[PDB]
Amino acid sequence: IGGAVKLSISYRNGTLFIMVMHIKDLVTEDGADPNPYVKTYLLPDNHKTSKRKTKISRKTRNPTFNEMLVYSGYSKETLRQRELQLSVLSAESLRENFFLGGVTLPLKDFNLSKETVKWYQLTAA
Repeated sequence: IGGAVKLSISYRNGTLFIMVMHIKDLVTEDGADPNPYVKTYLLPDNHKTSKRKTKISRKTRNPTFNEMLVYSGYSKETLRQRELQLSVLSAESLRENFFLGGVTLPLKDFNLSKETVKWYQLTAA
């Protein structure tokens, strides 16, 4: 577990925008290059509908995604009662997908009237 993810987070027209830009310095226990993708949830997830994820970036510890994850139909009031749970996992075809690191971000901490671009350190459980 290690590394850091750069995100751009904003809100416009009743929609939350999470831009996954890139990740640096992912590590694996056995030293082989992972196949990272990013998955996010908005928690708590009453209806169990909030999974979003990026494409897989293959064979790299420093993936660039520049992908936008979109959450529609939420008011800021509701969002301030949610946390964004971000996971980085390796896509594996011959073994279980495994956890490379994550970060949980209470959305109340953001100024959702502007765009916030920032680096976040990835951690364990």
